[PDB]
Amino acid sequence: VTLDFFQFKAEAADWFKQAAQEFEKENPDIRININRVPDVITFNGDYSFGTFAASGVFHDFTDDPLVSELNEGMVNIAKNLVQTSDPAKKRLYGLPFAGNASGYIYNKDLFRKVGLDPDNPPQTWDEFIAMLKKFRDAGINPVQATLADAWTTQAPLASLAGTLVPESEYAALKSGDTTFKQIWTEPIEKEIELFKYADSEKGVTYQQGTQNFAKGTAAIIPLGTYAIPQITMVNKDIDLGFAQMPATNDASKQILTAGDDVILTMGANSRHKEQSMRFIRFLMSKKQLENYADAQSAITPLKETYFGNKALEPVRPFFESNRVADFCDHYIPSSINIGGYLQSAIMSGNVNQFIDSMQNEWNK
Ligand SMILES: OC[C@H]1O[C@H](OC[C@H]2O[C@H](O[C@]3(CO)O[C@H](CO)[C@@H](O)[C@@H]3O)[C@H](O)[C@@H](O)[C@@H]2O)[C@H](O)[C@@H](O)[C@H]1O
Repeated sequence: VTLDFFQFKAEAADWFKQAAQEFEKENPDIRININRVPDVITFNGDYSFGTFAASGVFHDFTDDPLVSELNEGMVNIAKNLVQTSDPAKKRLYGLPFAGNASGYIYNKDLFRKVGLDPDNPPQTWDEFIAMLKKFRDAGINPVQATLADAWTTQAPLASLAGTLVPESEYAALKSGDTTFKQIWTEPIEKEIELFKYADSEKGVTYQQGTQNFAKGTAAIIPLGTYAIPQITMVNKDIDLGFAQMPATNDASKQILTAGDDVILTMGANSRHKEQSMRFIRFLMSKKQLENYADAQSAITPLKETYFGNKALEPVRPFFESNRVADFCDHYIPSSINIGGYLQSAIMSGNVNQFIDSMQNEWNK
């Protein structure tokens, strides 16, 4: 048989191509075509995933023997993404394959240039902003923006909201006991502040920005762990770090936004379920998982967490202490153009217009 493998992740295209070919060598009865439900699917762990899960597009993995070896936190993330109001319908419709974190990637060599300690990034908002001013004052571009790709603007919001806005607030928001004005004003104000320290053309693509950063022209790029491989492929010698973006001056209560970066699933109505499951068990072996995590600087979904790049060391404490949070935008319906509104808020500085757009679309 031939399996249709829908693979969402641009940054990992080569890894999955090679994994599939390796699987084919050992399984001559199975061919894998990488892109009528596809048989095997990778999807980002977000609202869209949850909506397709609730509609029955995906196989129900809840009882699968593979689950017991997985990080329970990541499994529950996947289950809670299901877009349903019935607690009982929060079933597992995919397997966590890799985790991420949102914050910022920084150039350790530029840290050293201005006397900052590359192993101890800023712990508070004031210290974070002083760091950017310090880079500017020293003649270094502090922040590489990538606004032409709207989704990238969601990262600093998600990072910041991770600490400022408890996930419980989204239930209060739906029931109308709170508002975007009340919960997202401070995150968006600070995201605007952040990008005032982008001293180069802000309106460039994700690829352009990752190229710029790799070539040493910016101190930080405020994206999550998923961007690391895009950077290292442009310059293998870049000395990179990854850090939590501190949203307040309460150093003791900082939280790291972190989610299921890749969920691996199967089409509920595949005609080749046995073969599909065989490929999925191959991808979910520890060996493959850690190999993937090394290639993509990701976090494995096994109970004994493996970090794929030493750049992630500064955020290890957040994971160990369970001081993490899922992305704010996982509570925002896909029909709401959050990306577009955010890119307008960042460029224009018009907070009122951003909040009202979010609130009115939500209310509807
Ligand atoms: O903060 C941005 C984003 O982070 C998380 O998703 C990471 C995901 O983002 C990018 O994938 C695309 C690129 O268009 O963005 C959507 C998800 O927002 C994906 O469907 C799409 O492939 C990266 O290119 C991926 O490598 C990466 O996995 C978070 O889950 C998102 O909600 C959002 O906040």
